[PDB]
Amino acid sequence: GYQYQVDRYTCKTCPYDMRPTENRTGCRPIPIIKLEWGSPWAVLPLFLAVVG
Amino acid sequence: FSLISLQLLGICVWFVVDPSHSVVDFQDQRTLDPRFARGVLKCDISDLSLICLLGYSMLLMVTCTVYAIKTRGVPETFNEAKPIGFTMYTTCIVWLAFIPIFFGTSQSADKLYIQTTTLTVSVSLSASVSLGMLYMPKVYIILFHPEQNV
Amino acid sequence: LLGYSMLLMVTCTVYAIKTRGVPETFNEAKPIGFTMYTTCIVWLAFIPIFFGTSQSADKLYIQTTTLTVSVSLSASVSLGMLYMPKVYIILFH
Ligand SMILES: O=C(Nc1cccc(Cl)c1)c1ccccn1
Repeated sequence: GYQYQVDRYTCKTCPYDMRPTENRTGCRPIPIIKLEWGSPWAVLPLFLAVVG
Repeated sequence: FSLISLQLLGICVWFVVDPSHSVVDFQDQRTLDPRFARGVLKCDISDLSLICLLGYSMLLMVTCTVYAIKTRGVPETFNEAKPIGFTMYTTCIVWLAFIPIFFGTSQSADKLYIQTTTLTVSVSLSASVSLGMLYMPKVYIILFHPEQNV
Repeated sequence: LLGYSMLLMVTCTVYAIKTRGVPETFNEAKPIGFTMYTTCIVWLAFIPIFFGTSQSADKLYIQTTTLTVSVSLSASVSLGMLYMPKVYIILFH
């Protein structure tokens, strides 16, 4: 699963950033963020900051 | 300000030798076998730099504690010795609680969710302990008991 | 064992709250309250490690040491706040 089938002859290794697509045939990166402003595991620091 | 500059020089030195890369390529953790969730985002703030900062803070805390226990003979008007030692110990406890959770979750998921959150929580807890149990008794005496203010 | 330790400690610090207010004759009252407060801080800081270090690379090498350090600190606060002033007074005379 670390490689994507670029051609029917053999699978090809994808770059360090992208991960293989669900139905093979290439790979596309999916960006992520540092929790953004979401509720999970951010309410506690935000509260201890605002009340402080 | 001289004490601040003593660490500001080191901050500048570390900034120069080790610039803030802020690389988005934080793919060190990679669950590529399921190929479902992968990737991470984090600043380049180093664990060694954090350790150096905490060491400087702990040294300052030790000097504060030795000073507090040296100046214990001051009367009750300026007796800022027991609260200061208590605050030093509370900050030490907070940082000693921060160390295991921060330095143990290395080869595990949600490393960004754990490390940054626990670091900022520890910083906020130390600041809250210091501010509250340093000044809040005084504010209480001032504006809740207007009789000892003279 | 941890829960029974916190139970004994909670009764101890509850008796310490009612202790607060006694005259200066009882020398070992305010130090007792301070020791209870320090133990309160230590055991309140211990729990985040307890429910935070789980599901990590080292689930065994940190759980057996965090409790050990907490126990050592809970002994050290009592030692320092109940015998260090006694030792200092002894050194005076
Ligand atoms: O876990 C703690 N302190 C620590 C710090 C570094 C390494 C290790 Cl083994 C332990 C701790 C501190 C305070 C209260 C409860 N627990």
